[PDB]
Amino acid sequence: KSEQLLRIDDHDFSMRPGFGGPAIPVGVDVQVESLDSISEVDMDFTMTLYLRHYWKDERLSFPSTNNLSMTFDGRLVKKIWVPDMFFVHSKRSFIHDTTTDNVMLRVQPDGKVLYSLRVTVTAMCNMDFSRFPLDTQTCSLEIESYAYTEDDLMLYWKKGNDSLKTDERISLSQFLIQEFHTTTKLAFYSSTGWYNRLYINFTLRRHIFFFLLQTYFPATLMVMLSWVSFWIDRRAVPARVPLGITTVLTMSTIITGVNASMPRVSYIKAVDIYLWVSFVFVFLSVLEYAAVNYLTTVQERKEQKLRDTHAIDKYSRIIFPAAYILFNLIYWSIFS
Amino acid sequence: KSEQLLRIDDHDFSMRPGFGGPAIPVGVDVQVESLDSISEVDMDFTMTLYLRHYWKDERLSFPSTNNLSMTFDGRLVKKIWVPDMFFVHSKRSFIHDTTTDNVMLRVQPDGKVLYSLRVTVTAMCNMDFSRFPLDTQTCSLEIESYAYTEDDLMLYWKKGNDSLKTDERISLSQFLIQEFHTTTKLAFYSSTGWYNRLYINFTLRRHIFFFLLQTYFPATLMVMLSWVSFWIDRRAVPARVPLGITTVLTMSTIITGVNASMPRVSYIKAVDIYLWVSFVFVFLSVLEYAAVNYLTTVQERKEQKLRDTHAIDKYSRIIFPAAYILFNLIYWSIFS
Amino acid sequence: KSEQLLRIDDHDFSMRPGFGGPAIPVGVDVQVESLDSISEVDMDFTMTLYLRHYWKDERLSFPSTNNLSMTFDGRLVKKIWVPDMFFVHSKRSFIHDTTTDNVMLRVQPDGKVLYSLRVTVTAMCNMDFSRFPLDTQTCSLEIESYAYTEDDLMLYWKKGNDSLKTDERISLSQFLIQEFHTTTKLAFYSSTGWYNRLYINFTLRRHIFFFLLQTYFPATLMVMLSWVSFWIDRRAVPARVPLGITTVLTMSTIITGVNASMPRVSYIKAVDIYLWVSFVFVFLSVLEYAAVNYLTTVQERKEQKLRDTHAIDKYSRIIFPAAYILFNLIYWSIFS
Amino acid sequence: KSEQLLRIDDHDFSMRPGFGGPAIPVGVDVQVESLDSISEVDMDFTMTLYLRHYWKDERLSFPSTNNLSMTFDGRLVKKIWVPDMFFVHSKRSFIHDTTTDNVMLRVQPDGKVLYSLRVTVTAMCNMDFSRFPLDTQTCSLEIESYAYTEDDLMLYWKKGNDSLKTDERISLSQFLIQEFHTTTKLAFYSSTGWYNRLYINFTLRRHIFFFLLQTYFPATLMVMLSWVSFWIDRRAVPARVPLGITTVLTMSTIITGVNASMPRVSYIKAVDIYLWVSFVFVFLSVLEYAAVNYLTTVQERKEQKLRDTHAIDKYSRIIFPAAYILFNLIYWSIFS
Amino acid sequence: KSEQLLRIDDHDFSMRPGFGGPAIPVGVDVQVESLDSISEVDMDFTMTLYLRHYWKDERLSFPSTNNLSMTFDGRLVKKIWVPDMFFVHSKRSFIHDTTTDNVMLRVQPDGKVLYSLRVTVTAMCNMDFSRFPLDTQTCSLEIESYAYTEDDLMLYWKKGNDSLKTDERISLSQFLIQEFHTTTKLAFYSSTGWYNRLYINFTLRRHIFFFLLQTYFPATLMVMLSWVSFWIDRRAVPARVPLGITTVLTMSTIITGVNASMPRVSYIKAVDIYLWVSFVFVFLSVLEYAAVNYLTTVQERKEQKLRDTHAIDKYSRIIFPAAYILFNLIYWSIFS
Ligand SMILES: *[C@@H]1O[C@H](CO)[C@@H](O)[C@H](O)[C@H]1NC(C)=O
Ligand SMILES: *[C@@H]1O[C@H](CO)[C@@H](O)[C@H](O)[C@H]1NC(C)=O
Ligand SMILES: *[C@@H]1O[C@H](CO)[C@@H](O)[C@H](O)[C@H]1NC(C)=O
Ligand SMILES: *[C@@H]1O[C@H](CO)[C@@H](O)[C@H](O)[C@H]1NC(C)=O
Ligand SMILES: *[C@@H]1O[C@H](CO)[C@@H](O)[C@H](O)[C@H]1NC(C)=O
Ligand SMILES: *[C@@H]1O[C@H](CO)[C@@H](O)[C@H](O)[C@H]1NC(C)=O
Ligand SMILES: *[C@@H]1O[C@H](CO)[C@@H](O)[C@H](O)[C@H]1NC(C)=O
Ligand SMILES: *[C@@H]1O[C@H](CO)[C@@H](O)[C@H](O)[C@H]1NC(C)=O
Ligand SMILES: *[C@@H]1O[C@H](CO)[C@@H](O)[C@H](O)[C@H]1NC(C)=O
Ligand SMILES: *[C@@H]1O[C@H](CO)[C@@H](O)[C@H](O)[C@H]1NC(C)=O
Ligand SMILES: CCCCCCCCCCCC
Ligand SMILES: CCCCCCCCCCCC
Ligand SMILES: CCCCCCCCCCCC
Ligand SMILES: CCCCCCCCCCCC
Ligand SMILES: CCCCCCCCCCCC
Ligand SMILES: CCCCCCCCCC
Ligand SMILES: CP(=O)(O)C1=CCNCC1
Ligand SMILES: CP(=O)(O)C1=CCNCC1
Ligand SMILES: CP(=O)(O)C1=CCNCC1
Ligand SMILES: CP(=O)(O)C1=CCNCC1
Ligand SMILES: CP(=O)(O)C1=CCNCC1
Ligand SMILES: CCCCCCCC
Ligand SMILES: CCCCCCCC
Ligand SMILES: CCCCCCCC
Ligand SMILES: CCCCCCCC
Ligand SMILES: CCCCCCCC
Ligand SMILES: CCCCCC
Ligand SMILES: CCCCCC
Ligand SMILES: CCCCCC
Ligand SMILES: CCCCCC
Ligand SMILES: CCCCCC
Ligand SMILES: CCCCCC
Ligand SMILES: CCCCCC
Ligand SMILES: CCCCCC
Ligand SMILES: CCCCCC
Ligand SMILES: CCCCCC
Ligand SMILES: CCCCCC
Ligand SMILES: [Cl-]
Ligand SMILES: [Cl-]
Repeated sequence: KSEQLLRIDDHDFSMRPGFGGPAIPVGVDVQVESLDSISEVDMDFTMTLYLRHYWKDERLSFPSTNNLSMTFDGRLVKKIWVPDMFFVHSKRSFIHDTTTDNVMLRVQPDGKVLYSLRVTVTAMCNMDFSRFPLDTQTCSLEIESYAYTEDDLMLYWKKGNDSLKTDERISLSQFLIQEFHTTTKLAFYSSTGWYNRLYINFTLRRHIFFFLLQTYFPATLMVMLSWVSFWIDRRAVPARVPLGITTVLTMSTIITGVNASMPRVSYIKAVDIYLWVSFVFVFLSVLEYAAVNYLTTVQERKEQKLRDTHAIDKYSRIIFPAAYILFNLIYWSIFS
Repeated sequence: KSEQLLRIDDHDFSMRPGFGGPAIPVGVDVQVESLDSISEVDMDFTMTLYLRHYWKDERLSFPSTNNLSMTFDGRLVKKIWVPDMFFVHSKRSFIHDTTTDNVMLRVQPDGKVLYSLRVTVTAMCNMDFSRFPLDTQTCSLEIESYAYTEDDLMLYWKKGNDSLKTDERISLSQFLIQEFHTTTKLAFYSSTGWYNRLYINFTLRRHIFFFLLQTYFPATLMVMLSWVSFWIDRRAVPARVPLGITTVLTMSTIITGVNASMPRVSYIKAVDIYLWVSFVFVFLSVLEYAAVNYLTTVQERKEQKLRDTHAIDKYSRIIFPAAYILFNLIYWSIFS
Repeated sequence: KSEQLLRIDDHDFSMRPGFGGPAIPVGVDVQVESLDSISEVDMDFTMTLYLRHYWKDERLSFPSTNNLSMTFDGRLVKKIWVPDMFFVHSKRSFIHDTTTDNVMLRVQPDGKVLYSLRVTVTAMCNMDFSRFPLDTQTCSLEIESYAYTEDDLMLYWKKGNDSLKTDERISLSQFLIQEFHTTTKLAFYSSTGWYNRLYINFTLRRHIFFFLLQTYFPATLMVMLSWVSFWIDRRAVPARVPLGITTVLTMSTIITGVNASMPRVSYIKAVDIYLWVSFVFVFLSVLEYAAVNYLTTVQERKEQKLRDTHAIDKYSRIIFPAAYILFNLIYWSIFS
Repeated sequence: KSEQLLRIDDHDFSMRPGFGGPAIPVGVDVQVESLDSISEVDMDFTMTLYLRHYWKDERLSFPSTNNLSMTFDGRLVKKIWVPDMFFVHSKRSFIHDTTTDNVMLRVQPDGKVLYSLRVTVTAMCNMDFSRFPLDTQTCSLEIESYAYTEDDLMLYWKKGNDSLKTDERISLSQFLIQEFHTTTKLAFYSSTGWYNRLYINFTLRRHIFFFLLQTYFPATLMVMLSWVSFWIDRRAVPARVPLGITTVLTMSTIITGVNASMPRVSYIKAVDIYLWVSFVFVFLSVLEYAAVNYLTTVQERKEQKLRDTHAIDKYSRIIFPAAYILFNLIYWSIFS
Repeated sequence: KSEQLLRIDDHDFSMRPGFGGPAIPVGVDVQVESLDSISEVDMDFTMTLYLRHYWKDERLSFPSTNNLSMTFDGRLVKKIWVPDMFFVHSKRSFIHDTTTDNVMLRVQPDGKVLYSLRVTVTAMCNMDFSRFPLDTQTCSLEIESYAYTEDDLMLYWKKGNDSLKTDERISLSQFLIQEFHTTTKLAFYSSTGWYNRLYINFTLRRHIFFFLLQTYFPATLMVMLSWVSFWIDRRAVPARVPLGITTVLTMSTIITGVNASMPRVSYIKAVDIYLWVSFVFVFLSVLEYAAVNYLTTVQERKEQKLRDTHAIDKYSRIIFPAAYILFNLIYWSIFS
């Protein structure tokens, strides 16, 4: 029996190696296999990865006439001491178990141990949509010991920044992913003390041109279309009125359609500001002709009682586009 | 073996400490890690937290030449007595178990015990949407012993209002969160007796300006647009009629779009009252011109058989805006 | 050890108390904590409750110098006989287990037993939507023994109609709940015999005024709007035609929007009958003017070749509203 | 102890009864409790049922002074041999376990055994939507032994067609259910040999009148409405043009609304053919008036330079309805 | 006892057969039962299959007077050595367990073993939607040993390309499936070494004609409809203007409806290019008439102050269709 080469029953494996003395160092490496999904309303993401641990335990040393190591599956884990890592700020997680538990242990003749397992985790990520669709988001995954403070267990990245590897084909449907790197920081709990925490960081960006074409283009086109009425004969009332009211209806249907396709986040975003300013411009173009028609009727009635282009159209033809251009300059200087 | 320092087999751990005498006090602290989601149709919310217990048991005392404590994981829990807390009015819950069970026990030389675990819970919350979008909601999470009455177990907050801590970055996508605090109250069950219950309370609010801009603004603009027809020449029938009918169509599409984006709650809310009153105003503006056209035709026919602005337009130009202003004053005095 | 006060190993607990003789009576009480959700397309509902059992077993009697009882958790259940209740016509269910199994046993000195547990269940409920939105639904939850016929186990409500309690704040988002009560009935299985079955009954209703305002009001308004054309000068063709076609478009958009917001049930309901009759009325109003225009043109051409209000408008002004009123009287006398 | 009346430890229950000789016959009965749901996009359905097995085993015979049988729950199953049935072509399944495992065993004095359990299963069903909404679907559930060929285990329906019972109130929200019956057939696996397979068959149909009223009626009405323009004076251009373009807009909104309410199946169905032919008819009605207006203008210009009803309208008034009637005759002769 | 014919307690089954020498070959066969679902937003697919293993172990040989083999269920697996296969790049998986675990073991007298189990797996598949709806996708499922390198375990397809079988009725609702085949390749891990990997490959395609009819047809029809205005009398302003604005509204509603029915992928696809070019064509047709009307008014005013078809219409009647045809030729030569 291979489990008799390790004196399992001759040691108390409820205590850590080196108990009573200096803390035992534990090194960590991570390989990221895929990014599975992201939820903008609930603000979280899901990842699948391999987690590997390295440490030494003299109680597991065994004699050998060669330098070959012994390999075990997950059934040995319950018989020896292993580190208790957990994921901070996670919502749910599990260890894969088909066709059996995806866990491995390798023991060297001198007592060095490698511990490897495959896991899927869902973690929280606070997001800010104020600058949508030009926003940038930063996310992280955090690893910590549950029960051992830094006086008993010292947790560190085994090879610094070389400890993190990512799959060549990692991708998300609606985002671009960039800038993977690692950091470390100490955390304090008033209940028990100081702990080491490890971080994996990355950044997300959107495809700007899709949103420009889908949203900003039609609204600008409809605003430009509302300016055509300034060049139409003011005596053609049955042509001037329906054009304005139909332009208002078209802009309203565009805004409703755009609202239906964005994530349901109930606060003000940059694209909403652009759309509602455009709507106001279209509304004012109808008020302009109402004023023109009333003044012309008044003048004709006065002339008959006593017995060319109106100035308002001439000024509007210049004033409306200049104001829209100025608004665009200010908007794009503010929101980049 | 560390489990032989505690005389595990020398005591009956199916009975409570102090059995037969006064009740044993148990103190509780809570740390809230995140708020995961909220469901308005099903009326519930989800939270992740750390739960910690404090009590003393003389049967667990062990000799020591120093003042160091001993730490165990979840495997020891089945061998000793622990308190049986559960969450009242919950729908589902679980204890996290990656990479192992997230449970810890620490025992002092004199028998003081700390018991800590990490849990996720979904709890019910009755909501009232009568004042939407200006509504305010209050929610709570409740903790109680399953099997021990106040004569056997005395449950209390360990440090009063200092027993509750919350994460600095706790947030929800569509709500603002404020005013965390704790309370206690006694509950009675006719089957078994009186029990102590602990509460965690907080309040939720919406972003008002987003809803004002998205809903109240367009409806007011369309009502103001329907008043333009009162200043148009009454002889221009092919201009007056299509304008009114198209305004009605636009208002209908706005209301349908707004209904499509709110939570599916099937009873009358304040925003519905505002929208349908506005719709009625638009409808009456079309009836007004129908009456004007009929009366003018009657007069012309009578004059020919025998062989300026109509008064109705003049009165409507004043009466419609004043009534709308009065409705707004009453509405906003009622709904704040 | 408390489990040695009960002679656990001195009895066969695979057989029922009173084996070989008369059936053992078992009394039941229920406390309903909440109603969690309802699904109209799948026709089911979800509930959380406390289930309590009462019976006597002389094999569990123990000596005592007082009248104190002994309390155990779920670990003792596997060592003694307990009743095997299950929920008839259910789709899924589970027993809550945080922070431990929510199960309790209390044993009196003379052998009386109380058995209590907390459970969540999803149960089927056939619904009929013919009269929507004026429909009423009745639902039930059923409890039965799996393996014991009425000759071996007699199941009954412990205190009649006083055995059922409900929470003061029980509610559903889209329904009103009323009339909780209990019944019993005998059921027959050809495979094994007769069994006792217990029932919990309740009724659901909708909020009528919300549906009236959202659906019936706009359709009636559009039908009334289509009657305006009967008072407009028949010589104004470019005003009469667009009005009718735009009214048809508006009614179509209303019907599509209403269909999008109801539960996806694919058979004919009362509200569909009302909407499509209204649509037919709007269609006929356009055919009327087509006939009027053709006849007028024919008359003018005939008069020129040889070289006031048309009767159809005069009759339509009376006939259309009277027919609509008659339809409403018949509809509301049929559907209440 | 009742388990000592059966000599459990005196037999090897890892081998089948009759090992080494002829195959052991096993009879099956099924009772269907409900149909829980159906998914058209994923092509599967869910059912809850009772499964019962009958066979004889002389090793379980016990002496008795009467003819009473002994009953056990699921804990005995692990100690004896039972048949290993599984569901072919299923996606997921489970055995109900509240308040305990829903499993029963009854043993007669001579060794006859009844084995009963309650299960829920989701099974695949390939569907064809070419003739929607006039399609018919056939579904089946299949039962087979995992490890025993027909040389070792003979599986059959215990009472032929009387072995299947269904609940009196079985129903689905959007389908009608008819024609339950059973069949059997032999299946071959190249890895191990021939196996017996049992089938449960049934048929599904839709409610035709709901779909006729919701889809076919409005499209026919709009096609008939487009024919009104053929009777309007050709000199009324501002009446003829807007009518045609608005009819096109209305038909487009109807088609979009209809597409939004059907299951998302991305290939051509019969109702799509009907809708797009109707759309083409509406388009051609606008081209007709364009031609008429151009020809009239040409004639007037020619007459002035040199210095009644147009034939196209007269022919269209006859030709359009006859072609639509012919299309309807062909369509309904093809699709029933 | 059949488990005593195999000397289970006489061997260490924590080590592989042939330990210390050449690697043990393991052959694999696969039978695919169904394809359950596909998710375009999350980029994954789900499959159900049978997995079979073949190898030899002299420690399991048993004496026999015949050539009959012995069969066991899943309970024996924990007592002997078996290979540890797992699925690479998977998100979740499980082994079916109704009515018991779907696992079988067959052992020949000379020690040959067959190991069979039924499993469901969800696997990732990166997709590219640039050419939608004319895109083609390729997917794969991968199998590998967790803990044994190629020096200890040699994994191969048992019968080459004949090792893969697929069900005759395998189908997906929205895709066509073709070209199943197998491959193999060696993979390197810096942590432990070289491993053998097996692949199952297949291809997916869409139904092109459904998308052509639903999307490309209406847009082309509306572009052709906008050209009618070039043949209408330029003096009929109240006919020319509303036609153009209503055509713009119709095209906008078509684009919104089409966007609502495609998978929510936020980057530019081929069908979007076609739709927005068509929209631009419709917009330019309105600008054309604006210019014509202004120039005519200028000429009339000049002539009166001093006291036929306009050229722009004549050129547009030719230029617009030729440009649209050229765009179509380029588009369909690029996108096939
Ligand atoms: C390799 O094995 C030899 C014995 O064959 C041993 O003497 C030597 O120390 C080993 N080397 C290492 C680096 O373990
Ligand atoms: C790894 O590189 C990143 C690059 O930004 C740096 O921030 C980080 O500190 C580095 N970590 C180590 C351990 O070198
Ligand atoms: C600390 O340990 C010393 C022994 O070194 C002991 O005498 C003393 O009582 C301890 N103090 C406390 C507060 O436990
Ligand atoms: C904590 O403070 C809140 C503040 O509202 C108060 O309501 C509550 O009673 C306080 N509880 C304790 C234990 O002081
Ligand atoms: C209460 O306890 C006393 C012993 O102190 C006993 O004699 C008496 O019978 C008990 N009464 C009941 C109702 O059990
Ligand atoms: C309880 O009251 C209801 C009231 O309708 C009645 O139907 C039922 O029979 C009563 N049951 C008992 C046990 O009294
Ligand atoms: C019924 O029981 C009697 C003994 O009382 C026995 O002799 C007889 O064979 C039994 N009959 C059957 C059909 O089992
Ligand atoms: C049961 O009846 C159906 C009726 O169609 C028939 O197809 C089937 O063969 C019958 N089976 C038996 C076992 O009689
Ligand atoms: C078949 O069984 C006979 C014994 O009856 C044996 O001698 C022979 O070797 C067996 N053949 C094979 C191919 O196993
Ligand atoms: C199986 O056939 C496919 C056909 O493309 C080929 O690519 C593959 O290499 C073949 N594999 C074997 C093992 O013959
Ligand atoms: C509330 C946070 C600042 C956002 C201010 C936006 C103002 C938008 C005005 C648009 C008027 C149509
Ligand atoms: C039913 C609870 C009181 C709500 C009353 C609202 C009345 C709204 C009338 C709107 C008419 C258009
Ligand atoms: C099919 C069950 C009876 C329902 C009959 C409704 C008839 C509706 C006719 C509406 C015509 C527009
Ligand atoms: C592709 C399978 C045959 C379906 C043929 C339908 C043709 C529809 C033409 C409709 C034109 C508007
Ligand atoms: C961004 C990847 C190349 C896509 C270029 C498409 C340009 C579309 C222009 C449409 C104008 C209406
Ligand atoms: C396919 C041609 C579309 C434009 C035709 C306009 C009608 C011209 C009538 C002579
Ligand atoms: C045992 P605790 O003080 O609750 C704790 C400390 C750090 N890791 C998380 C849990
Ligand atoms: C044992 P019970 O009387 O059902 C009970 C009492 C208080 N906690 C919940 C359960
Ligand atoms: C054992 P059975 O005859 O299948 C049965 C009888 C009554 N309860 C449900 C199950
Ligand atoms: C053991 P197998 O050859 O994989 C098999 C045969 C028939 N039932 C399903 C499984
Ligand atoms: C044990 P490992 O080096 O993490 C590994 C190697 C190949 N299969 C997956 C896991
Ligand atoms: C009318 C669009 C103006 C865009 C100007 C952009 C300035 C950076
Ligand atoms: C037309 C809008 C009137 C708003 C008045 C608000 C009174 C508090
Ligand atoms: C036009 C609406 C008529 C409503 C009459 C109601 C009769 C009960
Ligand atoms: C205009 C509808 C014609 C329907 C004819 C039906 C022939 C079976
Ligand atoms: C107006 C449609 C033109 C289609 C041409 C297709 C060229 C391959
Ligand atoms: C919209 C502005 C009108 C200006 C009238 C003087
Ligand atoms: C836009 C305002 C113009 C005023 C000219 C008198
Ligand atoms: C809408 C009110 C009309 C008033 C006619 C006297
Ligand atoms: C709005 C009613 C006006 C009546 C004037 C005679
Ligand atoms: C819609 C009915 C028309 C009547 C013509 C005589
Ligand atoms: C509505 C029909 C009127 C007929 C009058 C001649
Ligand atoms: C269900 C029949 C209703 C009839 C309404 C006139
Ligand atoms: C739509 C057909 C027009 C016929 C012109 C000759
Ligand atoms: C519909 C075509 C009519 C042609 C008459 C000359
Ligand atoms: C849309 C192009 C107009 C050309 C005016 C010269
Ligand atoms: C489309 C441009 C035409 C210009 C003719 C002068
Ligand atoms: Cl006109
Ligand atoms: Cl018009």
